[PDB]
Amino acid sequence: PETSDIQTYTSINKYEVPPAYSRLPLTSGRFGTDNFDFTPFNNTEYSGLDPDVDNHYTNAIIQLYRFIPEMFNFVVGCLKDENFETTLLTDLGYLFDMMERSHGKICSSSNFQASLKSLTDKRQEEYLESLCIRESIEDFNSSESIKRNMPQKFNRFLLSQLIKEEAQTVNHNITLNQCFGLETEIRTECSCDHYDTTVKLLPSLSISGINKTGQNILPYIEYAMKNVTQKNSICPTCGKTETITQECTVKNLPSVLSLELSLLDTEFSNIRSSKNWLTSEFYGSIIKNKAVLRSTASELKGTSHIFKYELNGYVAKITDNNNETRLVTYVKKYNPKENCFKWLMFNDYLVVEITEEEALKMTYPWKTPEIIIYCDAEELRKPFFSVDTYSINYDILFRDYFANGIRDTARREYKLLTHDEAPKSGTLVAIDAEFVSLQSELCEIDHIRPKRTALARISIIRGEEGELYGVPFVDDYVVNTNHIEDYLTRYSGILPGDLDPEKSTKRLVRRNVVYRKVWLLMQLGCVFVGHGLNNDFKHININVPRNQIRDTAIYFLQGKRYLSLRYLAYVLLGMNIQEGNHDSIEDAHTALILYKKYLHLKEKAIFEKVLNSVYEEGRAHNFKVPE
Ligand SMILES: [Mg+2]
Repeated sequence: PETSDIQTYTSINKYEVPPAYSRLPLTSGRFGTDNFDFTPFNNTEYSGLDPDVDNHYTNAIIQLYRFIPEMFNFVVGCLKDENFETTLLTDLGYLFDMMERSHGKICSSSNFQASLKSLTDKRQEEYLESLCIRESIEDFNSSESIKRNMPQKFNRFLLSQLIKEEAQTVNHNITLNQCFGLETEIRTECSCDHYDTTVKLLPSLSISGINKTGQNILPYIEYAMKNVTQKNSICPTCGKTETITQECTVKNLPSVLSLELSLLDTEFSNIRSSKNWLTSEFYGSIIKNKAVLRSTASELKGTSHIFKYELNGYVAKITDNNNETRLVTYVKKYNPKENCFKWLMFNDYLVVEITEEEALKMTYPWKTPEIIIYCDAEELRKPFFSVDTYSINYDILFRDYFANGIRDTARREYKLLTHDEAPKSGTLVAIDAEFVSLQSELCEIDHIRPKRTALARISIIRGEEGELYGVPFVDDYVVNTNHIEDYLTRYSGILPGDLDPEKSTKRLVRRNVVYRKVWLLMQLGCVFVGHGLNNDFKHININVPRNQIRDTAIYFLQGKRYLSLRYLAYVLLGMNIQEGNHDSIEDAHTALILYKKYLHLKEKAIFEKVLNSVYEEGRAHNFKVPE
């Protein structure tokens, strides 16, 4: 894709949609055929997102929130404490963390999305409508993908839910609620003599867009801050026709302004007609009982604490020449060393460094701003902190946490960690995870994506030479309520006693206790051994650096043909997978054994010959296992 490079983000004519904004080719799991490469798309150290998700919208938005310093630092900062019950918050945490430490390596938003769907479906007020209006937007099935004006609703909902969960952390922070918090006094005047004051702290600000009898974005924001409207809705208390007047007034200027554009197509045409509509930088002040915004501080000097806002980023909708539609995120990040900003454009797994001129241009007929994030100038230059700067709670590794505690069909006795064998950097463990299926792809055009799998069980055993060497310390079955298409019992080894009503075993919740276990281990620096680990991690939705793998599949790989650890065992040991399917601890154990064996054969410097031997013998024998 080089002739016209896929990363070309500019065209000669304004009507032509650049390759960078185009419909990217469908990604798939490492195939098979064939294995997909993301290196042509992303040349930055900033990770893109796997478009293989149902929500469709969120990816862009996710990126938009990834580069808000306060947002990022707080959300990833909450990970140090357990916070199991706050699903969306913590999942957004793990996701942010992963995107940060992947450093350009492709990331998936599958777990966060699964949490979102699990929440929105976790029902049988007026918010319920805003909840169930997402499943109509989720799981596609609605002609062309994007219908106005859902992303704004996604913004409002996400911020709201994150605030609600923020209220119920272990420290009950108001950080996000104080950051996005617009103290909005909305007053309803039933009559001139007598009026009515509702007060709401709103995380985002809706923008229309009517009259305002220069023509850039600032007076829009100003109008949305302080406006007088009338409503047509008749009050039922009389049954008569009631036209009420209502004034909405924003009182404060928070560190982050989240703006949701709800304009007409004609108004968008008026924006594209204008130039520099999206103001890169402005100054605001609270005068009287109104917020006033001007481009420079000299257009109005003001009195008290004049605030400076600079464009952090924005999510925009692109409608291609095909009339297909998709979301794309422009975002800005600060380089303090050179005292200058650099711009990034995110289109799923395509990430490109762009000029500010191109990032601010709104004149393109194929481009339409949807969500806009402004940030306090000083807060925007704060460094993005990592959770590694905090002391973290690893206590979940040393105790039991599950519902409910019936504990039947316990499997082989795994004993827990003690602080004498506390796992620090360099320590090694064996791991195997088994999944179940829930859905199955679509055909889409023939005269559209393989999905979906769900984590069912995960087993981690010790790898350090001790009394309990090779003895499991983790063997958890995952909490999953949703329907299971196929259990893959012959491949997975489920009972299936997966259901919480049918306690069955040590069923444990992946929100995100097991995920927190793995993430803590990886964050500590534990290297993981096993067979076929990449796919496992893709289904756990976690990314481990390759210097902690240690994958027998890769080592014993020859001629690009991946062999079953059943075959490897059977040839080099007693066949355990044949009798009897199926157990994760068994696969992990034999994988550990295989790694140690590989270490032996490597130390003796004879293993290339035994590789060419097991393959000569195999290729000749065509991989048949006696039984
Ligand atoms: Mg396995």
